[PDB]
Amino acid sequence: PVTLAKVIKVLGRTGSRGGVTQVRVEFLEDTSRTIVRNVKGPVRENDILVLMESEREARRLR
Amino acid sequence: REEFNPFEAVGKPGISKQIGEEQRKRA
Amino acid sequence: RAWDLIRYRNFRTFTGTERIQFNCLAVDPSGEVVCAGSLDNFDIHVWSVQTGQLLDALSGHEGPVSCLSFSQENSVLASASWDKTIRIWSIFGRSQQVEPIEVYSDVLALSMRPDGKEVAVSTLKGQISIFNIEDAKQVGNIDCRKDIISGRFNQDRFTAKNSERSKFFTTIHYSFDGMAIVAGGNNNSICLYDVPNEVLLKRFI
Amino acid sequence: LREKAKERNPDEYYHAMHS
Amino acid sequence: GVSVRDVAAQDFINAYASFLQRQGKLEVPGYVDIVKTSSGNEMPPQDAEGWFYKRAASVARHIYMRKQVGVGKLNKLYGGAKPYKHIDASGSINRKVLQALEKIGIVEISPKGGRRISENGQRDLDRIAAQTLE
Amino acid sequence: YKLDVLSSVHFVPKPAETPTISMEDAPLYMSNASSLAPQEI
Amino acid sequence: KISDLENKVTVSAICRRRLPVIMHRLKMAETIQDAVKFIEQGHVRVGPNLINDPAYLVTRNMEDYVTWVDNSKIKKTLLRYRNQIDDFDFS
Amino acid sequence: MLRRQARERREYLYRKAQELQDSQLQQKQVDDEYAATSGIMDPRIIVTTSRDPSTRLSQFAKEIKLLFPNAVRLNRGNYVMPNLVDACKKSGTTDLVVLHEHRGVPTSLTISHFPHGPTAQFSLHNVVMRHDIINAGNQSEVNPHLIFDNFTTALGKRVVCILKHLFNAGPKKDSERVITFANRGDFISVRQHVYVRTREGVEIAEVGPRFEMRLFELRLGTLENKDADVEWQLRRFIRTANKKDYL
Amino acid sequence: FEVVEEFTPVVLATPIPEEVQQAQTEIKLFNKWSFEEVEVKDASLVDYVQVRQPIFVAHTAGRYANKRFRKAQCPIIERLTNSLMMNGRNNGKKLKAVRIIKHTLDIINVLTDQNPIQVVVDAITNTGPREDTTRVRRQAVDVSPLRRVNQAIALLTIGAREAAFRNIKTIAETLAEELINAAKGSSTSYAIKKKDELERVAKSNR
Amino acid sequence: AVPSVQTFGKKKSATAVAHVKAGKGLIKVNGSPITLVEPEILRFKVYEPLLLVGLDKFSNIDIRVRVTGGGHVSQVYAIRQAIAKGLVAYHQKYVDEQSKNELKKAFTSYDRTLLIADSRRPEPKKFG
Amino acid sequence: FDRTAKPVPVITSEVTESLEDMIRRRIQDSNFDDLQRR
RNA sequence: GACGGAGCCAGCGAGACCUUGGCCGAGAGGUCUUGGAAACUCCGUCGUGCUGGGGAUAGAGCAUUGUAAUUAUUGCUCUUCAACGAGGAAUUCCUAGUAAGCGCAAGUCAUCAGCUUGCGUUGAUUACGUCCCUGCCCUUUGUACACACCG
Repeated sequence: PVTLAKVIKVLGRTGSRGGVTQVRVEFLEDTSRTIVRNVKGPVRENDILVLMESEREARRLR
Repeated sequence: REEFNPFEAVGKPGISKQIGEEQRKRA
Repeated sequence: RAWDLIRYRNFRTFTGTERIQFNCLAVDPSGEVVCAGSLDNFDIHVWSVQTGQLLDALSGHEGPVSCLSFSQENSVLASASWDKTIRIWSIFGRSQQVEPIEVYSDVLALSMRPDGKEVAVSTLKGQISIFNIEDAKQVGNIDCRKDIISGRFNQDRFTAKNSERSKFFTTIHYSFDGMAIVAGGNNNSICLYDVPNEVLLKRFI
Repeated sequence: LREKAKERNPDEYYHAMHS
Repeated sequence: GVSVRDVAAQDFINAYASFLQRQGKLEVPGYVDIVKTSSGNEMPPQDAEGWFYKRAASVARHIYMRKQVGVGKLNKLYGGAKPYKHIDASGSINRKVLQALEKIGIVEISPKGGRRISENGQRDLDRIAAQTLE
Repeated sequence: YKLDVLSSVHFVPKPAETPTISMEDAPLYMSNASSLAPQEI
Repeated sequence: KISDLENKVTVSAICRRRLPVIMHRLKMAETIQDAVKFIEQGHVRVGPNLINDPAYLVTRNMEDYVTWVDNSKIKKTLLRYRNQIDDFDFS
Repeated sequence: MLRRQARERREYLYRKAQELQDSQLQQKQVDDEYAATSGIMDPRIIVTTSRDPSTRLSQFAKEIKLLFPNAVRLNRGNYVMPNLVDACKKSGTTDLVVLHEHRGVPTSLTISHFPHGPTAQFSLHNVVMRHDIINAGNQSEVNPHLIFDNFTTALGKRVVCILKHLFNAGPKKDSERVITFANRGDFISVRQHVYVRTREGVEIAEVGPRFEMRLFELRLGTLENKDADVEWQLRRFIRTANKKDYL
Repeated sequence: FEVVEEFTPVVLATPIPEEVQQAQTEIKLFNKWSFEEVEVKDASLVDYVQVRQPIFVAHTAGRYANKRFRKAQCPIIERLTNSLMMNGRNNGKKLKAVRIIKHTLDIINVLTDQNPIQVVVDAITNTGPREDTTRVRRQAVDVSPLRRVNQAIALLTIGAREAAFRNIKTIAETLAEELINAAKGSSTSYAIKKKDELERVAKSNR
Repeated sequence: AVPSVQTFGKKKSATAVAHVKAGKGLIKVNGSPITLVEPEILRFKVYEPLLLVGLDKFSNIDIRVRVTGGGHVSQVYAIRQAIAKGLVAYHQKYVDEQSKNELKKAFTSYDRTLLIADSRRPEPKKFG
Repeated sequence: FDRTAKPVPVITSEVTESLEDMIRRRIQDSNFDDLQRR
């Protein structure tokens, strides 16, 4: 199963690797649970990402 | 003075015409 | 000039290099950037509130800048000019983008949505045209020519109905709820319109 | 003539223009 | 009220080309099967049987749109690209086509040079135009 | 005034012992000391 | 400079700024009297505002924008001859 | 809008005529187009090329940038010349640089100053560009020091003022980059150096490019305006063209 | 209850084909495919696969490169047509792409009775990978919906391109096979193979 | 005289002149039916006004379009844009301003380029 | 035969040597023709 | 995509020779008179075969231009039918009418002779975010007129 999480906020000054953005997303199934994730493409707030794994916590990738 | 001047890092062949002209101050 | 209304003092004054005549002014929601427009320079001067210097000059208009406004939320600047177009400036950020939207006739007034998602403009033809800021496409338009009341001046040698002196609105503003526009100009009428459905709610003498 | 063509104000009036 | 220009160009030319073939009165030169219609061309027209009749049909329609036409106009009108040269179409075929049409009476010698759409030919192109529509 | 009314599309009005009442006050309740910053003092 | 101002200023300088005199130099009207008639009849706009006073004088930032009102019958004859009369602009 | 430029052109031509008369009377400061913004607003330069530029010209256009601190590059793909100037004036650009090549060899360079001129045209010879230097490295983009040599005639100061305002004002006294324009028989040698102040002298270092510039046309107007009155023109068919110096 | 807007039979002096009035009733792609029933199956692809605004033919002459996300508002069919022209020789020939796409939808309808636009949107949804990798070795990250639709378009078009690159099959029919196989989710489609490969490599480097 | 009105539509160098008068539903471009416009694939664009507002508003008028300059697509855009302008202006001059208002609303809601010129003036995206 | 225009100069070493020699002289004296804030 | 038919749309440009038109030839090209664009659209043939892609070399002819030679020069017809099947190590450039494809016109003091410029036509993908790597810089007397933040 794959979960869906809506981006609430694009984090700035995270210094992630070029082309990688650190964002915060709240799961659609439960609005409360919020997870920090790394994305490769263009992103904005209110955008929903498909999280196939919901347990991993995003770490800075240099 | 000879080192940091690539025009006279090194330039590609053919940028300078010094060898040609000096032949003619001889000629 | 910037004024502190707790102590009532002019704590700073701003001016151009060549004493440009200013007719409109706009202020960033953060209160850190102030932009003014002129009828003679065609350029929008940008300053920094804290330091008092000229950050930069926003060029791009081929006509005088008639009005300015900062979006309250998104902080975008929308500028209007007699050059028959409206320009949307994303001054804040690493890269600066400008999105021009051309307009039918000369724009005289501009009002910005408290949401910051829409902008309405009053033009010389007597039209209040409402554009979507993000998509830069028209979403609404209201006729104002007929509703406006203009009286024949005593010296007019031509009739009021045939007169074309002022059937436009030189000033417009939104209602904070966002469903109405109050419009005014060099005339004997204030007209209150409804944006979503495009009618006259009521007119005042 | 080219300068003369370049700076033609497009809006010029005369009375002969009626015919 | 039907006219040539009311009908699609290809539909009119294809239809009128067939009628010239069925009519059998349009003179065709013997060398049609051995010519390419242009120096820029490399092999002769594939539809050997009726390309000349289609050639006449297009030319007759061209006479209709423009009152006066000459061989030079048809040559550059039918020319094509080859550094490019833009060689004009073969002059030989166009003259025979223009001569062939006026034998039937479709066209006739213009004043001040060229060919006109003869009134009989102009009415002719109108009957075919109505036929395609109907 | 004169060239302004010549050059004005729009109406331009003409510009205009005993102790004196100063009628326009640039607040009457504010104190001058309260108008100075802690840095200025 | 001020030194010039005691001699540059003239009555002729003020009159050339008069709207009908501006009207003529632009070739907008053939004669000054013709310009006065058009101004009075209300067929001439300067920027957003219409002027019915012939004695109005134009400033240097402003002369670029003197023109006929959008719905002037004069502005129709303009574009009618040149065959550029666009109804959609109502002119 | 068209009326404004038409009027200002007449004012500009009148100003130069009055300035020319004043100079002639003096014969018996900074130039007027630049006097308004001389040392007040930093210059804005837009660098472009001719239609369908070769790869080398694009590289050369890229290099003319790094010479000028405030240069921006614009692809001239199908841009129409009145359309180009109007957009550049609209964006507030002060100077426009257009480059010409022949088989990937730069041939001419023209500089046009906005909003009403002047326009100066140069011919390019002995162009030695930096991509031709192996392992050369990147430039320093600080505000450079400027040197002008053998500009003696009135035309000499005139060309200097055009080239002078292409750069920013107030270079740091220890600014480590220097650009020199050396006039030698009307052939202005242009070069870029980076140095080190040594205990017993100074040592410089070539960054490039090398290119010898000769003015041949100078008009009072934008480079688009081919009707612009010619302030000065180069005469090549003169019999004394063999030995005439102007700069 | 009834509301009627016409009292008189409409007859135009210029004849117009009956199909054109049937189009006046509703806007349909090429007048043959309707967008009323098309909906994006996956919620994530919604707001980026734009199909709500009906268009008769792909060409629009719109401005979508101005800001960073006008491309989402673009009709997906326009995106297919624009992506289809590539390889230099085909650059700038949008009309060729429009015709190729018309033949492709005709082929899709012929093989499968489902609406071809539904097949296209299903393929775009299925072939959008959900995780990918970035060079540090490789590290796994998630994929933005816009970047998903961009890959989907690119992979489908390029697969159709090399499939008929030196093969008897023409561009239209190979594109139709590509789209239908992608919509089915079968591994036969090139784009599904690379989608699965990218997701598997992301799985390895998680 | 017969109520008639004239509009222009511009796209790149293509310029189209549309004359709209009272009539019986006769639409021509260069004096040919709008059904014969070329390219055929793009042809629906010339009908795109024709399809949005209904053909009765045409059944009560005739329209004649003459187009010159530019390339094929530019003529197509000029034709549709000029037609739409002609409809709105005719409905202004000889019909109520409401029918004009719904008409403008329809075009602007669908595609604003149908009524206003699309001129892609150059902009230096890089500041300066 | 006579020539009509200048022979285009050739950048020989002594032309270079004379040229950077002065550039060292200008910078030694800090003599720059550079525009300054006004 | 190659080829045959048919349909057609521009903007720059003016120091006897050009010409609209008629008559010859398959073409090139001739003769007798008047005035001073492609790409691209439709319908068709062919077909994964170094094939109807590629036209280098070669042979035989039909003409033009000069000049006085059996001299070359520029085109047309047929036949002959090569390398080339997407390109290594490396490398250069590029963000909207932009890359790219397409044709046209003028040689207007520098440079250019199928080279230069200008003109018009069709027309995109992706990014429009970051200092994570690289490189180039600025600051480390708030000095800055309120509020706020800082020390």
